[PDB]
Amino acid sequence: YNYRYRLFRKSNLKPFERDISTEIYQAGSKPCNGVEGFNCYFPLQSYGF
Amino acid sequence: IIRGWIFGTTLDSKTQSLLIVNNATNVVIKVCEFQFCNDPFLDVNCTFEYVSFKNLREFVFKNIDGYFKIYSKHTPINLVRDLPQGFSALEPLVDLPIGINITRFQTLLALH
Ligand SMILES: *[C@@H]1O[C@H](CO)[C@@H](O[C@@H]2O[C@H](CO)[C@@H](O)[C@H](O)[C@H]2NC(C)=O)[C@H](O)[C@H]1NC(C)=O
Ligand SMILES: *[C@@H]1O[C@H](CO)[C@@H](O)[C@H](O)[C@H]1NC(C)=O
Ligand SMILES: *[C@@H]1O[C@H](CO)[C@@H](O)[C@H](O)[C@H]1NC(C)=O
Repeated sequence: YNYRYRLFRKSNLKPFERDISTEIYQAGSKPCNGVEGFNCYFPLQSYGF
Repeated sequence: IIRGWIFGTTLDSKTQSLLIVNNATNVVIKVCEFQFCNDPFLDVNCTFEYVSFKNLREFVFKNIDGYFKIYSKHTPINLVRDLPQGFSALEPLVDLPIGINITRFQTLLALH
């Protein structure tokens, strides 16, 4: 699980753009304020290698 | 007394942010992910780092495909108040592969 892929919401990369966490770019409509339930936490995962 | 610039989106610098600093001996450049100050300082955690009035210094900044290009010119001048009436063309300094989103910026000056 040390190998990761980032997101699935609104804005998407320019060529050779890199993207990093600092605020929760959440996974739906509502603000989360650190919640990880519905609409919430980063859309960030790991591979089951 | 003017010495550099900060660029990025949030400018909290936890979020990645380009920093450019002249320190008279060198130009120093970084993309840092360390929380910067509320107000910049020049009293008399980064993914990339690099090191190199009667006058006017000019710079053009543009960011394309994660390449941050810089062009410049230096000249003498005889009016301090307004930009010079004549024609001159800036030449490329550097073409930096920094890979970051930019929408906001600020300038850095030396302090007593
Ligand atoms: C680059 O940074 C800007 C912020 O300065 C991002 O633009 C905002 O994106 C949100 C959605 O994530 C929109 O609701 C805002 O309206 C946008 N604001 C502006 C000023 O455009 C931009 O999305 C970032 N680039 C990428 C590819 O994520
Ligand atoms: C300028 O920065 C470099 C390291 O980036 C350092 O070696 C040098 O001594 C600095 N000069 C001054 C005057 O601070
Ligand atoms: C420090 O920078 C590295 C990448 O250069 C990053 O993985 C780490 O999350 C950063 N630390 C902080 C406090 O943001």
